[PDB]
Amino acid sequence: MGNLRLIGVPESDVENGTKLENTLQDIIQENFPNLARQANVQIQEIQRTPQRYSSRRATPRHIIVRFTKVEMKEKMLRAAREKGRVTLKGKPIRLTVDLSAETLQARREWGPIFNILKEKNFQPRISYPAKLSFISEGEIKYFIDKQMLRDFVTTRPALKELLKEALNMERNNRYQ
Repeated sequence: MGNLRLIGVPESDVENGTKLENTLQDIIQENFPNLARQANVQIQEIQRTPQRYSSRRATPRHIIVRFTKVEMKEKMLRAAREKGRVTLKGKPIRLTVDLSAETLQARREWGPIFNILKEKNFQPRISYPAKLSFISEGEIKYFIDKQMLRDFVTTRPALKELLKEALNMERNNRYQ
């Protein structure tokens, strides 16, 4: 599911799926010795893109890696950030992923709610994409959209007052 972007892999006439897979494994060993030792990396597919359409830019085409375990992919990214230097066969390369701007906006919207809950010993935590979860009265509650949070507070006046400013549900009668 989780897809990773590998940038800076030179091209070769003899390129083929098998060789590509070996390449990724090599990267792991070169920069992430820990990952290589574990040997718990399950890759589903590795291919070059665009396979049939030439790249408008003079730079080398990118390789897309699809990992079986989303968690595993995330770990790899973290490792790269820590090392500060990732190389393939001694040459410098870059490892990154594409993220949607919508996600960032969501986090900002939840900003007020998160901070207030922290102060009040609610233990607020955020999970990808932008789901809000926290512990209240001894039980764990999860909400995906701010709309849910509104429907929830209606039944606990204390909570409503605390979050009143966070949700800003006192501007326009209509939603959106």
